[PDB]
Amino acid sequence: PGTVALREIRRYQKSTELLIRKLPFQRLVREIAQDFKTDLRFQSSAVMALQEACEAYLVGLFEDTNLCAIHAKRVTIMPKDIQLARRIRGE
Amino acid sequence: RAKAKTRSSRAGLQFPVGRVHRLLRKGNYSERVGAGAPVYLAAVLEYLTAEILELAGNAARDNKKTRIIPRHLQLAIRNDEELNKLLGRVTIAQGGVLPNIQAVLLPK
Amino acid sequence: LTEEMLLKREERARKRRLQAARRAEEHKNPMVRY
Amino acid sequence: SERRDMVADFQNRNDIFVFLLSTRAGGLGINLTAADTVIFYDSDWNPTV
Amino acid sequence: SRKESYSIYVYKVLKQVHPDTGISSKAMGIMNSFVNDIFERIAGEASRLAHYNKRSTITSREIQTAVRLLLPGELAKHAVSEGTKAVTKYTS
Amino acid sequence: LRDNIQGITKPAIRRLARRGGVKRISGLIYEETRGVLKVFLENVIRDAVTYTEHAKRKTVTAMDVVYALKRQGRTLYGFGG
DNA sequence: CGCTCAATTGGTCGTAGACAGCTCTAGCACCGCTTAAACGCACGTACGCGCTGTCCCCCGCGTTTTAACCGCCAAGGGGATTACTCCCTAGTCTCCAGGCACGTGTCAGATAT
DNA sequence: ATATCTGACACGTGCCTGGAGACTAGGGAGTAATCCCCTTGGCGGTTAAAACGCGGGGGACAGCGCGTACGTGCGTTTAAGCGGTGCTAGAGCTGTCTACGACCAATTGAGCG
Repeated sequence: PGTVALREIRRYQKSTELLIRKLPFQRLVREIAQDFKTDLRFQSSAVMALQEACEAYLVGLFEDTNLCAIHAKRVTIMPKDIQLARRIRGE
Repeated sequence: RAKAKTRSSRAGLQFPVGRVHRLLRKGNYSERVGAGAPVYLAAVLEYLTAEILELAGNAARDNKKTRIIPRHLQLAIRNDEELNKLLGRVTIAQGGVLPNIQAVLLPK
Repeated sequence: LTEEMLLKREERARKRRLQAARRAEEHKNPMVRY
Repeated sequence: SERRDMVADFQNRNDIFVFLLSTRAGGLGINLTAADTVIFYDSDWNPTV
Repeated sequence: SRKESYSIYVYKVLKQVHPDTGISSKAMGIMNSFVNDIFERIAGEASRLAHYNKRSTITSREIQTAVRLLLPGELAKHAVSEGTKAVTKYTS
Repeated sequence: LRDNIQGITKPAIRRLARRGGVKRISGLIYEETRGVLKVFLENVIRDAVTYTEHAKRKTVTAMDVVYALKRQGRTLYGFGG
């Protein structure tokens, strides 16, 4: 079989909530803020605005990577498809 | 002096022309604001907002729903190339993505 | 039929009385051995 | 809320020797009749308080 | 104290198209964001047009031009027609 | 500890990939994505803090990040500003 | 080459959360109306650097036939999916606790009614 | 000179922000089975590649003339404060219906014949 993942696509495209676990994301946001500068602290709405921008940005990256792999006649993504998707965007 | 009423009502307009007349001067965009400019901008904002609000209500109608959510607003953008261009630099909170498949993914 | 006109009050009213009560009672109170 | 349980353990028990009060949070209406004695470590600038 | 937003006004305008329809608090925030984004676009574009003309005045023609750089499709000329109607009916 | 960005879990990155519409995912992709995810915050948190440092506040507001996202060309609705 | 079977996608019941009309309040900048500043629309008046056909050689193009390459054929074996097995940390929700702001404090000692 | 003022300067409690603890149970991480994939690599109908002989027109003038620029006139432009007072968000609270939960049917993908 090896292909019913196509039903996951349709489920997670029907769904529209945020997908990364809030605590892990908040821990990472704080860790990246705290080694950047002292005593920066985030309102919940700022962490949510960050996470929505991140996940929308990654959905864009995966759509772009999909078209790179489809263009390469693949049905699979490798890190090189992401590195094209960065250089072709200028990222 | 007379009992007050909105300047929008004489213009034929649905948004607050008075605070548009405030914003256009208070935002330091110019030294002077022409008497038509806030009426014109209210009319433009109303026209474009009503045009997308029909698509919002139609997106909910298509999904057979009665209460608008950000998903219906994302569907309203992805139902019109003018909005897909205009909002091409916009993120919609909880709006998700349009459901789509490249034919290569399909069995047979 | 007719009961729903009262249920829309009393189903909420029993909850108000209970919530008032549960608020008010806080508001008024190997190895080895040698 | 906290002002209750500390009073409820000081009244009605012999478990504690001493209590610390500010002249102005403690001074009004608490009725600590379990106490025999009082020490003003400070007197206030407003007399009779 | 008040915070400058359009919540009641967009729900007033909804009756133009869908009187049957409700709005979630989240969706109200999205449409509040839409109308002020289009303001920041047009007010900046019209001010840059006015700067290139060095004029003290903004006018119906600054915004008529700015809308044509906001949108490529005929929704621009329809919005421009709605602005010229409204300014006419206001001044008559 | 799990602080090595691996706290962004394999199935969570895979669910973002599934919403993104991609089919077979090679096992290095999760870690390549965690690399991009750091760099996106090295743009966005960094500039959002330069807006927090305009007022020099301790609290980061949703406005502070929306201004950074606006200068970085990825505007966001629902939070206002 | 079209069945039987083991599983969803989709349907009906449920239950209380999340709207949107109150139901007013009362804060305020919108709307009215004169006052007053200065430059917008008007507009000559300087005189032009886009276009109109002469003279002459430049660049693009068709044609030709090598020979690299993409589209394709099938197979190669290792790494992504489908699914079970088990370990932990995301979320709940709790109490703890402290910074920002507001307010009474008060009476002193610095300033003026 | 005197009334009494404006700091000195502190602990009152409000608000919410913000942390860490102990629990369930959602879901993440570990793994084979095995398939089916990205990938390696020969095949010849088809076009990249560059001359020779050549067509389409790029190129540099002379100067006509339908528009372009300056920058002051003069009457029409918005400015500008501050009167009244309707709109407007706060916000207090429903009064449900609407989208999201809990129990189980029509339709699909998998197995191989």
